[PDB]
Amino acid sequence: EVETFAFQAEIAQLMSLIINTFYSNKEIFLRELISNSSDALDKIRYESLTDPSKLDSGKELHINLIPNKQDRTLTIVDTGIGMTKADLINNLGTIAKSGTKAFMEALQAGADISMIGQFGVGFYSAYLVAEKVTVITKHNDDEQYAWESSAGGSFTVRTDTGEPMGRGTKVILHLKEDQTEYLEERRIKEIVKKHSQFIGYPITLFVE
Amino acid sequence: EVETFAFQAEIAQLMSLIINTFYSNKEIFLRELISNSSDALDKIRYESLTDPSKLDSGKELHINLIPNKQDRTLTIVDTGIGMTKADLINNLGTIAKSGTKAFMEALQAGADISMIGQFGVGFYSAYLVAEKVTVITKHNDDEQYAWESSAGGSFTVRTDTGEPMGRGTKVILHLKEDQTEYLEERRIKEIVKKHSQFIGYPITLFVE
Ligand SMILES: CCCc1nc2ccccc2c2nc(N)nn12
Ligand SMILES: CCCc1nc2ccccc2c2nc(N)nn12
Repeated sequence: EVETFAFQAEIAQLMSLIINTFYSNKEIFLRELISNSSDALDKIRYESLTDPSKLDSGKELHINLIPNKQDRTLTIVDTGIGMTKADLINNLGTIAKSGTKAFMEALQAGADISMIGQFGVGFYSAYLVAEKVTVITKHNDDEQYAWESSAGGSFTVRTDTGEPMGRGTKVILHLKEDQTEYLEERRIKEIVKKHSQFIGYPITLFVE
Repeated sequence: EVETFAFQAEIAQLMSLIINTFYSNKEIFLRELISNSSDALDKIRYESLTDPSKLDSGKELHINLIPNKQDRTLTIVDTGIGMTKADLINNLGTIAKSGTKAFMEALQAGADISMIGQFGVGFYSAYLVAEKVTVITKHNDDEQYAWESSAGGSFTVRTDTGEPMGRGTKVILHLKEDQTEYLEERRIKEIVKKHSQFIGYPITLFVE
């Protein structure tokens, strides 16, 4: 059973801005997603200090970047804390509401799209390069979910009956036709070195 | 009753590096503490979405910067999530252990002290300007604590029987004799504008 939801108006407006604005420095999407993964990993690590059973879903704390030319996807995988159904449907959108407003105000004040991460909505920079984003996530004490959106004001959530992940988040970027450079090893390696050099977790770039 | 603890060796080593290294761009301490406050405020806001009773200790989410020439202090106050006794004594030091190692490696690799925030140990940049740091903190379901350190490898924690805060953290910087510029309105305002322009909470700079 697939449920369809409308984004909050402000989020839909943000996504359209991201999709519509002429902005060539698209590569910043990768720094934002890795930064989200790092935050998610910081969260599970912190929580495991007071409750060590939280690592029973997996002890290794890392980030994998997986390009697939056959499927035209770049997947960012982490073993961070994961997201609950409420995160996916309600909670994150509520945080995203005030961030969006500030960001859209800052852009009019002369800021640029690369600063999106300072407003807590960097996940949406995925839409710089992806026609569709699929997010597979698994939080302790909740089921595994698949969230999906090709923008246009709506997203879906289903209970994921695919392959179990243990704990964490996979962001699958279905790349736009003209954005397949982000499937190239040299290109990803360049970007990670330029913007994500000091992340406190191993980042493995998979090869094809 | 005041308890005295030793920092972990790596943290003590970090503090000595911060205190000893010739480094003129000391003003970055303020961006790091405001960033910590913003993170703490993000935390309480997020948690209150699933448990609204968490805001019974105070709904207003903000940052105050309070200079006091008489006491030679600059205080950074937030109404974020606050810290537990275990945070103060154990948990934060455990996170700080891996961050320190990476940071001290990056510095040898050619990085500079301003990048300290990317390694999760930015709190310690307080020692660029402060001879002593006093932290008053109050987390829901725990008592109010005072943490204190003038470095030298040890810190203290006591149950705080001073004035109740409701919920959040006050970082009181007892400034070094030659660092009283950070008590000046123009100077603080300049620094906040330069480095903390897009924080998602009101930051009130108090006057004297
Ligand atoms: C968890 C932080 C990254 C993240 N992941 C998502 C996944 C699905 C839907 C929305 C989001 C989402 N909204 C915001 N503001 N951040 N965010
Ligand atoms: C809560 C994040 C800021 C913070 N506050 C403290 C207060 C007292 C002792 C240690 C810390 C501390 N250690 C680290 N790594 N961050 N941190």
